Amino acid sequence: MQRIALSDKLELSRIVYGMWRIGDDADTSPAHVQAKIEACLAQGITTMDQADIYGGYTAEAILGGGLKAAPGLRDKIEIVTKCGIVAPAGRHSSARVKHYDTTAGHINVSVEASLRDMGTDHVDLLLIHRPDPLIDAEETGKALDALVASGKVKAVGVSNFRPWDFSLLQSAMSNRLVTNQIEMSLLATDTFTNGDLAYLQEKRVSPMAWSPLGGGSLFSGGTMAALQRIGKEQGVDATAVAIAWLLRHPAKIVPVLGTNNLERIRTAADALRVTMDRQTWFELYTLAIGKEVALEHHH
Amino acid sequence: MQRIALSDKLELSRIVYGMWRIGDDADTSPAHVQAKIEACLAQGITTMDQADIYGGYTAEAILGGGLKAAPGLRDKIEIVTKCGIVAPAGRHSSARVKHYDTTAGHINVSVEASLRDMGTDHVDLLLIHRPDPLIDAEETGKALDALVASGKVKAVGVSNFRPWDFSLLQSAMSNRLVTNQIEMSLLATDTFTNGDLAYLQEKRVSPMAWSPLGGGSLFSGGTMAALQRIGKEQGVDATAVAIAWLLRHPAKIVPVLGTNNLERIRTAADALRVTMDRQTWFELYTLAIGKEVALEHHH
Amino acid sequence: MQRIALSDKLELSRIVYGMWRIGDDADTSPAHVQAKIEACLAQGITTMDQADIYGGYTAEAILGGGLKAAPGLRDKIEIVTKCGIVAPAGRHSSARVKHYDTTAGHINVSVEASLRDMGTDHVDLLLIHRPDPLIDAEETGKALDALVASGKVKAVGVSNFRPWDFSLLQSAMSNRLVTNQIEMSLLATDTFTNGDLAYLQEKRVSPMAWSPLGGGSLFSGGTMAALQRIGKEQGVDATAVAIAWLLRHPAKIVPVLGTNNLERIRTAADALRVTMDRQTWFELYTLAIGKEVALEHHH
Repeated sequence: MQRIALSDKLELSRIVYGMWRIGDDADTSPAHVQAKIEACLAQGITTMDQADIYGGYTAEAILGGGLKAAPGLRDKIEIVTKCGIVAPAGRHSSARVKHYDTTAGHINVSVEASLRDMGTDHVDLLLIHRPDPLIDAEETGKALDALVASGKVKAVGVSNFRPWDFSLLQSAMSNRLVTNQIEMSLLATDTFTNGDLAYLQEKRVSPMAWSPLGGGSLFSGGTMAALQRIGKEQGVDATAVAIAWLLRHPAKIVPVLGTNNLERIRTAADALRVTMDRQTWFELYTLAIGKEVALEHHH
Repeated sequence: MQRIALSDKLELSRIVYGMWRIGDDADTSPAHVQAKIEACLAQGITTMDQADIYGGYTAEAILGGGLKAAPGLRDKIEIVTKCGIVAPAGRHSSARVKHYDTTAGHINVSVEASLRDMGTDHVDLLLIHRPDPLIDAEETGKALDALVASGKVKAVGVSNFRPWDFSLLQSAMSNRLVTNQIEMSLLATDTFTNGDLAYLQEKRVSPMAWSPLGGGSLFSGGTMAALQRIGKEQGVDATAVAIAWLLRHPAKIVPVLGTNNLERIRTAADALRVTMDRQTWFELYTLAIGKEVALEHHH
Repeated sequence: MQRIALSDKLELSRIVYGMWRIGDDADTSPAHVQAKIEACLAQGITTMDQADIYGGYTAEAILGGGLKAAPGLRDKIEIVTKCGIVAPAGRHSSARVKHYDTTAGHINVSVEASLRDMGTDHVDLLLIHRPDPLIDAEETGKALDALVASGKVKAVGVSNFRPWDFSLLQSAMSNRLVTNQIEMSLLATDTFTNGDLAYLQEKRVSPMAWSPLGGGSLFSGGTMAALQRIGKEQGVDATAVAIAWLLRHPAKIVPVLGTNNLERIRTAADALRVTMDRQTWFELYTLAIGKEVALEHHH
């Protein structure tokens, strides 16, 4: 599969496999985890997306069971992980309330646990998982810079940051943030006009798109009819067209697909087969927003 | 009429004549087009505002009929035109959907058609007509820079851009964008407090105000009574006061007036006769917003 | 009381005494004004917050009655004052409408009146009281710079500015704006996520928080029960906990407390006795917003 360079130091697969449901599968054995990773690799999807909090702080260890039992498998993938969200589950069950923690001490503890749980000495990309209204940017930026200098983390980014959050944390760091993982799909189009995507495009930062299929709501009329029509014109399913709509954007959006289904992994690359011309991009955008683009103001 | 320098390379009349309705007139003859331009020139209004899309891609050619039959008339005016909006009309009737196109190829084709249609070798100002959610800023900025270097376009700006759109496109260009054509009037006051006008004021960019009379809704109670009162105090009509309210702002707003009526052209300059002191500016602003300005927070 | 350096030139008390109600007290005698200032000084609160408009342009003169009758008292305090709001009261009663005035002439007249009314040759901090939709930033910034160079004003800031207002005025000034006085409390939490506080945090500018108790609405269920519980755990009242919630933020927020009650002045410093850990900060923030913080987007 085509590669995307987020920076001179980090290259992903153009589509990323989200592992947030890996702990929900009835099968969490090393063998089934390896099978899922091997199905991705068969399609050239090498990038796995994790977070400390997934599975109530167990999804990384479940991935680790796979990796620790298959020597050589970690060298074939990039691992994205995240920290900053503290819910009273698993190892954080002492917690009195759901909160964010962007402190140097917490980031280091979470990274040490990610490395322990997945059986590796480095993660390819670490994201601050949510913007913290209590962030000390100086402290957080120093911790993130030291994690890169150490080699434990190849690159750093953020998730769900607004442009002003991104700007504040980048002002406190020597290393450049290489991504912002944000909701983007035909059902979530605000970032295209509200400044979120423009900011990233001006900074030459690729976003990672979460819920790129619209979070299950798109498949459950006019939008779906057009996705199915284009798919049938190009020999792919409506799912591939909804991902290709993201891939078409010149901001170089990196979709994160989160299925436990080996047959949807088998077809995930079909999005790269879609030719999405400018007019088709607008047809889908207009059906999704439910109204025509603004025409001449003088009318 | 008083001149306004948008830059060292482009100077307009302080009021601009919008030609978006020129094709709606029952009379589209060269003679009637010349009459309208000559009525503007009689009031010192030298700047004409066009767009490729006006008249379903025919308004420029209708202006051209006037200019081509009156040698010397083009040298007396500045021409603003715009591109980026593609509706299925006239030469774009093959189009499947209403969309934006900011590609180098489309901008060049639209500019070549503007020059052909108006019978000139240059336009004074070219605007991207709407912010394109699919913009490639690098590509668009290269096309706009080459159009300036070529002499085909004296200066470039945008229309309906948010500050983040303006910032993204300017980051990709060597030439400075000299304006943003946005809605501003007593019925459209959001830009005064929402950051749109502050951004332009910090960049020392004059906006062009579209629908400066409120788009026909202002004339169709308290606001109109005050405009009529001030006009009767200063020997002008309520229309001149509504334009002078824009002219008073220190951001150096350039109103675009869009009438086919020779008698409203004859009086358009009366706005420059209005003395609009700070208190009068606030009286009108407060009547328009329908509530007092925020006073001391401690109360 | 702990000091806060807004800059190399200006240091306040970490809590500020707002004098906006000083004219509402039945007692406005010099003796009662001195008593209030002496109650603050007894708690290490040295910073007094004024504005030209307070008391309909009489509150400064009422403070002055106190200061002029107590030689040496002005040297013990810092004075913050503000201008820019013109209401038809007192010396501005000729005014036809409520408006803003950020002109050099008005700022100078207001500062000269603040110095005359309080009987001093300098103010520690001058704020533009409200963002003016008619601001000429070049003119206002020149007036503010000259006021600092003159020694009449030790430092300048703003009040109720949005980030774009702050950015515009700072672009026109040589001196750095040292604060933005904005609404911040458990009932006013928008600035924590909407970019207002992030902007100030990136610029290393401390905000001053007005209505830090929520403007009387907080004391008049779940939020109050938690403030009372934490206070009873730490030997202080719920008021001290609501102020400590602001003091905990790493942006170094400076609360402005506006009581005429000598017994609430006597206890105002109790906020500095509160230990507010990250989880407690989130518990209060969550009770105030009325919903959990956003958890993992993948769920």
